[PDB]
Amino acid sequence: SYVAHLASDFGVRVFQQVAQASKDRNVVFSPYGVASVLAMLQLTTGGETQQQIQAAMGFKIDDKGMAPALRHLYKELMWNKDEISTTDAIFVQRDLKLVQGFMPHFFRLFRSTVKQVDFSEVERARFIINDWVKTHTKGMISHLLGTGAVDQLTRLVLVNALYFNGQWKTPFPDSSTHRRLFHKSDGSTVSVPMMAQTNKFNYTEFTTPDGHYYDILELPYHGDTLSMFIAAPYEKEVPLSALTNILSAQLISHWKGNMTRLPRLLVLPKFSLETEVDLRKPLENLGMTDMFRQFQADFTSLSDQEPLHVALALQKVKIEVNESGTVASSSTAVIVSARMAPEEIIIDRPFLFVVRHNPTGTVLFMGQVMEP
Amino acid sequence: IKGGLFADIASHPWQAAIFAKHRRSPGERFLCGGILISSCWILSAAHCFQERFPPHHLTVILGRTYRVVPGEEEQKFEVEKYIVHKEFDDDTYDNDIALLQLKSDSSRCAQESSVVRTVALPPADLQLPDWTECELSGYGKHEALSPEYSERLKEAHVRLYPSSRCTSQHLLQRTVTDNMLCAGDTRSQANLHDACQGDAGGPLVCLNDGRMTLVGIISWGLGCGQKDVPGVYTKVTNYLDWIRDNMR
Repeated sequence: SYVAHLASDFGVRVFQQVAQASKDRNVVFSPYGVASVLAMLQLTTGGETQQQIQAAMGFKIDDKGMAPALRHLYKELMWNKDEISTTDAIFVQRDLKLVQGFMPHFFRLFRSTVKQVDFSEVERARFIINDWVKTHTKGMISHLLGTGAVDQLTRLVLVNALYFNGQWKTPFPDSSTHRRLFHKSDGSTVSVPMMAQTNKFNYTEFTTPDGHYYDILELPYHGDTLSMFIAAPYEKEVPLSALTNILSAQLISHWKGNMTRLPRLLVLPKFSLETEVDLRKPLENLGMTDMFRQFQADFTSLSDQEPLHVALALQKVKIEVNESGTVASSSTAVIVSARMAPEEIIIDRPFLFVVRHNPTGTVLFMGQVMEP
Repeated sequence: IKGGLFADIASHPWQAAIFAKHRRSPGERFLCGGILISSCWILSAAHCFQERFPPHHLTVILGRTYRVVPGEEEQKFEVEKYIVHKEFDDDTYDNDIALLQLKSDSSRCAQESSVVRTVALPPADLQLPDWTECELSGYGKHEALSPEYSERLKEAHVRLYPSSRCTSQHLLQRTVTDNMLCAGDTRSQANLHDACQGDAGGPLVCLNDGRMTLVGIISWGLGCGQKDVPGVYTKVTNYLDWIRDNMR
């Protein structure tokens, strides 16, 4: 399990770069997605390009123990009740010189395969790519906005995408979702729909190394397997940049520790975000410029006939947050059931959400919520 | 309080408030309602203190009509200690009752007036007939969906559901025990009378021998104010030997 808390540590640093560049945007990002693909591209690298990403992740894959660990994540995480869509996709030209003793080596360690496509037919390339995503994201992500940069010169491209919905151990009432005033970072107050529940929640108050006090809250999914955390400062003027720039995997593991089950009145806004990130910039911001230099890509572990390069590297995430879908006010969760006046926790400030596989600590999702 | 109308604290001079201080901010927040049984002792609901507030965090307010706006003959106290029932179920809300004590100099806290006086305790032999109309009071939310709480005391009247209609089956399978008590509005024309979020620890007073006597303490209910879905209360008559044995 030493890969779980380590691979997720990588994806968080592939988020600090994304958030500081969105400055103030509805960002959604999967730390597991960027990690599950970089370790795959790790097998196809050598020289500095291998070290450029092995020093950023902090481990190797060809070494014992850490290669079959990705299979067990991809196997255990798919726990599931039709919610997630984990898929990896590397695209390349057809009829290229592969090393003798490599294609066996890739299929064995990942329980996955390489996806053979055609770049000469730029038209049918955008279809096979998007329909490999249409069938691997449960149809919730079909059209793409990065396939336009595809030409005949483009030779290698990496993709990763996931769709996330969610049940609740104690679902919000569809009947209590009221209009409310959500405060945006710039100062605008938008009429945003918000749901509200009155149950016992896992709450903890943690403070920054700067003197900034947080409301941290946990909401459980079915089987208590997956859970999403919501973090927001006490006052408004404290930006998410303060929270975001100090994220770490152990910071989530400790937040799960200092939580007590308190009776609280939650108010949380619905949201449905979609984000396509150009990972070329954050990865070149994490010490991996040797991957994209039009003729500089030390891929001697895979490419015996040269040259070759990594053209584009993106990720699309689409996260909808509602009450389990259209399951509706099925009377297992009524609004009150206890006539006390709880303390109110209102999420009217900007906030960041974090998705974690608690039985493994794997951080599945993350992102800023600036305006629903 | 769903249904009914606003109240004057003289109509229910036994009704009190409870305020727990913001753990982080300064100042009080509204917690639960209370019923003044002794001059220095009040009854409330147990689950109002599941988050174990220290006694110097609680402040009881007697003789006050509005929630935050103080009164002319009002009396304000600071809780010295409170007694939650030992075997209280923080999961089925059984044994939902808590005994609060007021702090004073010389063993006397409240003094009788037109807005403040104690309420009579029920006899252990009290079994009122079914569908008896009784009044309840509180500062809680109006509907189950109202955003904020009430800025003034509201009174409403409800009838006693019989023991047959007061079963776990009739309340979405939830546990209902003989320490509980059912009550709701049984009309056929909407806005039925029932307690709501913010009245826990409040009174359910009925007329016994021409005497308004405390019968039930507002506990829970799949509210607020539903048709043929009664509210659940704490059967006070079973804890007289808990009231009496304590507070010494």
